[PDB]
Amino acid sequence: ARSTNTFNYATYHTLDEIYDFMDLLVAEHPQLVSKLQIGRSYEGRPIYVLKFSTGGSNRPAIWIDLGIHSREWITQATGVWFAKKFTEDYGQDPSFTAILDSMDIFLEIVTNPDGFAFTHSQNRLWRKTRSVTSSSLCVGVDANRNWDAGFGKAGASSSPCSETYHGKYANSEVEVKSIVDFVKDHGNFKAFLSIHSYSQLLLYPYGYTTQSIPDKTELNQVAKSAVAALKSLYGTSYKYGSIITTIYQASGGSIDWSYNQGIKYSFTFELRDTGRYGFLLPASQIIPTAQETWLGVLTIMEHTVNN
Repeated sequence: ARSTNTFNYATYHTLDEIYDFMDLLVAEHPQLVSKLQIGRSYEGRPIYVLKFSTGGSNRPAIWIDLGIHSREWITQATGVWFAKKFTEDYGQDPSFTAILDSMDIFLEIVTNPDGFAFTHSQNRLWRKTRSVTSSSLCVGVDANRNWDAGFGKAGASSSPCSETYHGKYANSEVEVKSIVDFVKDHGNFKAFLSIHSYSQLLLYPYGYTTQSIPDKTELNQVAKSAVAALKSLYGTSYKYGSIITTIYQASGGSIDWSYNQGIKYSFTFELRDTGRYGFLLPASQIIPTAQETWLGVLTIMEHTVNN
């Protein structure tokens, strides 16, 4: 509340609390972190990214997004913990220090603010954005099906009332298009990570086509290693593989888009648990979840800095 050291990380927060947290963090570490507004949501809420940097101009960067699906509260909660962690570990953790000294990290805690607000205000289990239209009384698009990657292919719904509705056209949702333009304009992203929940999976592309990516052996080995690191803390077991072989066909996904943009290290994490609580994971699981995912992510960043 008054300081990031006083913020309660072991609990779930509303949108305004998370946005206040960002300003506080910026205030305390003006030299490391900045807040950028890359757009406004459908209902007009600002869309913010925190930039963590030790300088340089256009350094190679790491993108991380959380909360694209609003009801996955463990993701926004993990995001706020990561933001604090970066500031704590810079200069104490040799590894993470080496990463920040040469690369920038861009963190989008609440990718879908309108749906997050709605999860607190009206329906805890809403997952889509809140865009509306004409030929339907139904609202919203599944933002992870709106990217320009096999857009409209099998693995998405064409019905507006579906929970997996892909939208009118690729990039129709402003929350997605804001990310697209920002990443394209930067052009120096080397890693793209999207965090969702639940199922305990670490996936790589693709989900829209059975075709194998050419970087399959390396991605798989990085995935393996990351999973091994994650499990190391609490023994949480993840499986890993390409989206389509692992889950099922799904089109218009984030990481398929990023990888096709030339961003090699593109992975999606599906956090705890495996179904016992599902979207409604207990607040007592926030910290342990965050701590173990951090080891997973750090592992991918380390490989990135190195390759």
